[PDB]
Amino acid sequence: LGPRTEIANRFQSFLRTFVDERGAYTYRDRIRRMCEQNMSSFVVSYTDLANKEHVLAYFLPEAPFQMLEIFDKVAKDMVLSIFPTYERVIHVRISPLIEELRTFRKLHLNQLVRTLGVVTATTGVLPQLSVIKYDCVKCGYVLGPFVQSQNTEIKPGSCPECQSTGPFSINMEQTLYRNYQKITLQESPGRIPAGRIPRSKDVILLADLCDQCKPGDELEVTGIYTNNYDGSLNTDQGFPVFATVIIANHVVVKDSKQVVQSLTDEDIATIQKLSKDPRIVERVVASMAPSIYGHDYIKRALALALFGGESKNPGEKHKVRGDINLLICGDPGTAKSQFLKYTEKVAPRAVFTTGQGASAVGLYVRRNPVSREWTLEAGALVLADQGVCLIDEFDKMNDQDRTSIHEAMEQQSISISKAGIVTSLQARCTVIAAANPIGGRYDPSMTFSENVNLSEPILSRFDVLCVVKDEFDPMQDQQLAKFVVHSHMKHHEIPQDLLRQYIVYAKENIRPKLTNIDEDKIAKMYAQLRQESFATGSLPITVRHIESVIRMSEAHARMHLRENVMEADVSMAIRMMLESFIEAQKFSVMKKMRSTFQKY
Amino acid sequence: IRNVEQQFKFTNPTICRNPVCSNRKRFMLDVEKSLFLDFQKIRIQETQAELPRGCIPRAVEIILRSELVETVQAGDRYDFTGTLIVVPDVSVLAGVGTRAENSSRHKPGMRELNYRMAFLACSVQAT
Amino acid sequence: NQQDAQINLQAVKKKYKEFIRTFNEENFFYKYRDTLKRNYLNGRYFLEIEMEDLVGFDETLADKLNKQPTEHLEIFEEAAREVADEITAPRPEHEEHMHDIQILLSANPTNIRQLKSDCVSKLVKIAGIIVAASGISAKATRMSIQCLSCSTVIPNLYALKCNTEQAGRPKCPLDPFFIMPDKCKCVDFQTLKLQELPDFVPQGEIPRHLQLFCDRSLCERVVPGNRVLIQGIYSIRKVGKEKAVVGVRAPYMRVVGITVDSEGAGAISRYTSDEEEHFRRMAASGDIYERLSQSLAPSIFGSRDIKKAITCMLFGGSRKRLPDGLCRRGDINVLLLGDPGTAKSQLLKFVEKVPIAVYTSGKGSSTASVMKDPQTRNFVMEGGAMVLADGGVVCIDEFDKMREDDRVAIHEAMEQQTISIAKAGITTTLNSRCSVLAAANSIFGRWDDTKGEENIDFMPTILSRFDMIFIVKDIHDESRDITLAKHIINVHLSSNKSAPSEPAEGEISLSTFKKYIHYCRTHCGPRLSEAPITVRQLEVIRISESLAKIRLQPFATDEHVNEALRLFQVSTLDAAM
DNA sequence: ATTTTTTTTTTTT
Ligand SMILES: Nc1ncnc2c1ncn2[C@@H]1O[C@H](COP(=O)(O)OP(=O)(O)OP(=O)(O)O)[C@@H](O)[C@H]1O
Ligand SMILES: Nc1ncnc2c1ncn2[C@@H]1O[C@H](COP(=O)(O)OP(=O)(O)O)[C@@H](O)[C@H]1O
Repeated sequence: LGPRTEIANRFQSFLRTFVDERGAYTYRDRIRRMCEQNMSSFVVSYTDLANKEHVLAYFLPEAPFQMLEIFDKVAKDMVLSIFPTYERVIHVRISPLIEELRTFRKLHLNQLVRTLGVVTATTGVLPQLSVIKYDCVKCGYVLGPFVQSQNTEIKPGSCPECQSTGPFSINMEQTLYRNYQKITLQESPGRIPAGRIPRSKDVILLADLCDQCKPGDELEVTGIYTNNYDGSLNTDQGFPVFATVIIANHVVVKDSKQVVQSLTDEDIATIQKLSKDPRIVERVVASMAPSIYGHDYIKRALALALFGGESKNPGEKHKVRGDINLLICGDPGTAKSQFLKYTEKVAPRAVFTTGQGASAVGLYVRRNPVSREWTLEAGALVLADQGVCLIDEFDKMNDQDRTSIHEAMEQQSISISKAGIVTSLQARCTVIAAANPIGGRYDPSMTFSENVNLSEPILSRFDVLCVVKDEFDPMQDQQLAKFVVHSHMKHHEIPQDLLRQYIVYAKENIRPKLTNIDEDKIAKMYAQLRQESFATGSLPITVRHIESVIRMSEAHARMHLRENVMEADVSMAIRMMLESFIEAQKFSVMKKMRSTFQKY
Repeated sequence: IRNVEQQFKFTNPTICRNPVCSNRKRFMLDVEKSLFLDFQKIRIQETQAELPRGCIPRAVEIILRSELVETVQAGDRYDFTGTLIVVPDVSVLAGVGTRAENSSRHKPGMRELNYRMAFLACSVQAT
Repeated sequence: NQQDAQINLQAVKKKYKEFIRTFNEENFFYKYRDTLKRNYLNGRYFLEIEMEDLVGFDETLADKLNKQPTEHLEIFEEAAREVADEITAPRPEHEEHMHDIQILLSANPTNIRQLKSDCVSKLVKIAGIIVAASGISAKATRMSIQCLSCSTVIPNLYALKCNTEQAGRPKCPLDPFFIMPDKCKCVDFQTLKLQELPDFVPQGEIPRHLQLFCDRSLCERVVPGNRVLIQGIYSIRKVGKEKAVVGVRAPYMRVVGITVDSEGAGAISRYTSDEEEHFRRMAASGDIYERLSQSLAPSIFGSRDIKKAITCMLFGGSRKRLPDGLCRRGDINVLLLGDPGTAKSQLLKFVEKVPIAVYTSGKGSSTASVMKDPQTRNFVMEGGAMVLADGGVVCIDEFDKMREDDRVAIHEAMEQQTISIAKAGITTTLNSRCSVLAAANSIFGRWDDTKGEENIDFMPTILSRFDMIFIVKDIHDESRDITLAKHIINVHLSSNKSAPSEPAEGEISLSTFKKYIHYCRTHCGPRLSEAPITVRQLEVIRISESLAKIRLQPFATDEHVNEALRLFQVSTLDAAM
């Protein structure tokens, strides 16, 4: 072509001469950074491209493919002219103006494009080709066409192996590959235009852009719109069988569950100088859920379920446990509606599911090839590495769904038996549920396992609780109609975007371990209660009555970064247990009051 | 070729333009500097101001062009254009009416033909 | 002959054969040479080599053979059948016929997440963990056909002119080539498979893998559950450019020069008289029966006089068959029962290492596997686990908390070993010398146990076929409740207790003990002496005969060995009344 | 004809 005369010159005029930000533009050093990183993914921003030459926007999308090749060749001609040294061992990137799902259209094919999506379940990784070698049947001399050739034929009887070989042979060797894995698309439930058709489309990536995706997770892409190579061409039915394919140039994160702040750095000190002491059971707690009045119990409650998961392997036994577990029995009429929102934004891992009617039966392993229509789906347990399953109306789920969950709490894992493949799934996760009772809406101080009927081997694995019987208290209700109006009159501590720094650091640094500090007290909570709290509602003491306490009293102190412990914050957490445990037993209940008000 | 190859009765492989070339071979070409469309598809059941004895609101099938696309939702009333046209089938099941072909006579797998109906449109008024 | 480069003969011309005769130094043992001569001790028909003698010889061939290796190796086949066949006879008096062999190569490993076109047709060292693979079917190289009667000379391990023609004019084109396989040759295959590493992000990703090709001698060598180092070849199988939107293709490799890992102390599984002195001159001590009551719990207290009853358990009784039919229940079992918190999980978990067993319970083997595979849709089975227990025994919890389907095969094994199938129209009537330890968290503990019989709501049968049922409790004993309250902080903390029981007189040494047993349970046909106590208390007699093999004696008496009786009085008080 | 699924009936203490 002619105009490419100018382009290469114009590229080389900026990749090592055009500079912003007070010299030494990165591109002069980016090349060598990636070179010493063995990485090969030079990146650009269209902003700086536009700062150089805004003519770089409209001779481009007559064919955006030529822009990238013309850039790749400047790369090669810059790499080895300067670094012929490492020439015995490219593609580029761009990453800035958004377009939307279902706005790419008939007209947005094969041009400058910038586009978004979300991940789900898809296939594995595989290789592709670039190069034409086939010949050797008559003479089969070395001929060597001069390109790696994508979809190219000549097929003569004359070709330089004594210009022969009209018949044909094939090679299985000296053959370039390039790995590749397929996607599945999804679209966000935040940016909903009210229940329109659910997004899933053919979209593509490549060798280097590979082995990074994860289900129900998101990544912003540059992307450019094309179609399948041949969508069902024959004189045929009353429609063509057409789909359309997108392909990835640069993949740019939408989630960032890790560190999120790139080049906030000004407010970061307020976390560890205000969420570090034992007063933070009031500072970090005043902002615990300041939405509506009732039940400050749950504010203290839910604050510490969010917090942990750990190895700390005891002596040579096994892995013991690293999970959280909550459940409540309420009544719609309770203010229990918002059951999963905010600290799952705090959560680096989690995935939602409302109740039966829409509860997961996936919660089934084969292995296939891919012809048309080959897929399988099941449980999210790899996902939720210290994440949570966010649910209401749990009591209806399937016993065998509970099997995995009991095993997750028991051996930190699930155990398939008698299948084709016997692959596994490790359980480092957390759970939330919101069921309803039997026989009504709540049964009193009478027993709790039958206040709402779960089964024997299942609930023993569960940890947290909060329960609401609720009689009247008037001043707060008048306050609440005042709250009705003034909250419907929005006529129109720890910083809010940094509290997550606490899940980063608090659980991270201080992970105390201890001898028996006074824990023969728990020998009493064993034995005395085996003789004191005897027959009212009074079985429930186990190793998990304290192992759960390791789970969460430690969280309560880990809030503080103590690193060494006496009984103080431990039993302040057991002040939840003086409050949580009391709830399950007959109105001859104050055996706990007597037996713990010193532990209060 | 800026011709009209958009049919269901279509063939990518064609014979020649100027010279004599093959009759099965083909190129593939400028799907990039060209003119296209967009559409959708539905089903629709019989109306309720019209309701006869015996019979039921059967389902009937349409594609419609683009500027009408996704401007709808369940539960409306209309005065569409009902311009019914047929299927240009690819294969048929229980279409055992005449089985034949436009085949020349003799002197010194084949195809069949049995279709079914549809509908089509051009204009809407939700009422 | 193309004598410029890529020369087609050099190897067999003189070079590699003679380098091999240069593999020839003093001590008169420096040889890769009489290796086969010690293969001809049996006719193994193969040989081992390195890739770091050619480096010790030159720096010219190592970058050369990598291009055409699978050519070099049949060049080496040729080298051998030319060389050793010289050595089949000094002077003209020996050769029946030649034959064929294989060569084994082997240094430093690689991984799988880095290998593509860049390193194609290149020989590599990597490692994973095997999964499963096929049997061995068939292959050959050559034969011939009626049509031309020429050997079916093939390079690689298309389809042709008729040549049943020259009978005057007549031709017969369009390929009438009818293979005559009785003229043929023959090779092996397995077609293997493995999975990549467990440390290189198999969690957030999915594990990729490789497909393989075995040749002659290397099958019947490797079963999955193993960890290996291998060399191969980076090749594929298809040809090219709605599958493959442009050109996609599939991965595999070959077999060359496997070298496995045999990691240390696992493998008395697949692959002295001083130790017999250790066996017996320790056995002379009459201090083993109750001595080891602090042994099987090398970290726990309790079960002491019940560890007294394990001493008879594994040693077994006697299958003293008769001139008439029976093969009665020499095997013996146990039952235990109680609530969680007593560490009865870890009691079975730690017991796994202490002869052959498995420890899973409920909804997660079972019965047979009468299903299919991929390979020309066969139907072939996996058996039961009386299969996997025929001298091996098991320790298994949660009878009650398991599917009610696989419970006809409990009475069909514990009572008689009366096993049978009818899935397809037949009774595979396999049998086995199995027994079991049982555990449970069954209904209501010692408040239930001492009093009458209501534990399982389907059968009273479970008290009949077994004898030693000693209760698991979390008894309150305040003097020990605090101890067990602080018997759980040393366990909870500090990761110290690997071999704390090693110093004990003779209540440790897993290997020697397992071997103690697995000699002992193969001594003779021991017996006893002349010497509600009903018929299944008595049918304990197995324990009577046991103390012959516990003292490692032939004989024993009733009431010295009613030690078992006095231990059973632990159980009988549960269900006397 | 089989693979990946889902309900609507078939018949209930
Ligand atoms: N203590 C309280 N504080 C604030 N609001 C309350 C309180 N008690 C009751 N309410 C009101 O009672 C209503 C109860 O019905 P609600 O919408 O909570 O059902 P629900 O709890 O969401 O049912 P489910 O949780 O099973 O989905 C709430 O809208 C809430 O405004
Ligand atoms: N004497 C003890 N020594 C050590 N750990 C103990 C002891 N008693 C109880 N435990 C505790 O019991 C727990 C195991 O209970 P487990 O055996 O799982 O009950 P179950 O067998 O019903 O499942 C262990 O985590 C361990 O810490």
